[PDB]
Amino acid sequence: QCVNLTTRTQLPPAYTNSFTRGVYYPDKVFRSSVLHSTQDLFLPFFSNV
Amino acid sequence: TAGAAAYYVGYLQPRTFLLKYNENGTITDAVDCALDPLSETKCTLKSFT
Amino acid sequence: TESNKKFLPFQQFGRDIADTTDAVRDPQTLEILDITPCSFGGVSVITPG
Ligand SMILES: *[C@@H]1O[C@H](CO)[C@@H](O)[C@H](O)[C@H]1NC(C)=O
Repeated sequence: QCVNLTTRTQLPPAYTNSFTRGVYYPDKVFRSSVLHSTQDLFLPFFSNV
Repeated sequence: TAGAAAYYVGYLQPRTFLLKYNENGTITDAVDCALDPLSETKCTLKSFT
Repeated sequence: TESNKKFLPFQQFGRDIADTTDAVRDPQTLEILDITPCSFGGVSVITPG
């Protein structure tokens, strides 16, 4: 049984530089293939996270 | 009450990356083509050097 | 043939440069099998007139 206690006063959020984060795997195995271009939704490097 | 905690949030964008697979099938390094002229040059040649 | 490729728990196949399948994992037994093409080559007939 939830009770109402939340407070919602404003606060200035902080930022930081997200670098080289947010890359995930494909389905199959690619072995020692130095390159494989892939187009998808990612997190651009050095972004304001 | 729930003590203290923090977390980071970022929003994805549609990007095309270039992935390097290690001998053991691991994505050790990646390159983002739209980050800067050098990275886009790296993407165009399909090489990291 | 028997092969030593570190397949991830969710990874099944292994792709070549030319999109051809090379390594698989037997559904019955989780051992990793490596596929190779059967021996082939050119034939050249040396003939006097
Ligand atoms: C793959 O894993 C083995 C496990 O010992 C390790 O020795 C080897 O260096 C790894 N390969 C690479 C390219 O790091």
